[PDB]
Amino acid sequence: SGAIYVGNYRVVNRHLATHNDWANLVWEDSSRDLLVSSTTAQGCDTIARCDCQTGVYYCSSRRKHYPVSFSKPSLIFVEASEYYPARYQSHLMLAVGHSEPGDCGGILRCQHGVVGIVSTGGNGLVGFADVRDLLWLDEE
Ligand SMILES: CS(=O)(=O)N1CCC(O)CC1
Ligand SMILES: [Zn+2]
Repeated sequence: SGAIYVGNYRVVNRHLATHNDWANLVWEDSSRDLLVSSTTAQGCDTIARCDCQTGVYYCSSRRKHYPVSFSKPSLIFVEASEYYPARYQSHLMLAVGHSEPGDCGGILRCQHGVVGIVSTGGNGLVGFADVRDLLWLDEE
């Protein structure tokens, strides 16, 4: 589990979005595994605006943050998980690392701020849904 809180937005994995998220929907994209809902309180997070390929991510199934190198966001085939069938996921970054389903929502961060959240795992990789292209998160 986990979210990003920027301005009056809450960014979660689409597959972990609650009824309250869907009832306060701003934007959602199944192909990216992202959903954004509206918040009452202002968020603590700063979104990275950059093309870094190194950062640190939180792994809840290890209670640990790991430094990783990761691929640039791309359209990638993802094998079936407990929460999606096998499918193509867009805006996905991969790194070598540990990820189980419940690790979804862990933050990946670089020197510029939050890059994305854990979205995929298995076969010794961790996949992250990028948010650095969602410029509208930073205003309004
Ligand atoms: C219905 S779901 O959550 O998308 N998911 C489909 C693939 C299966 O491996 C687990 C269940
Ligand atoms: Zn960066």
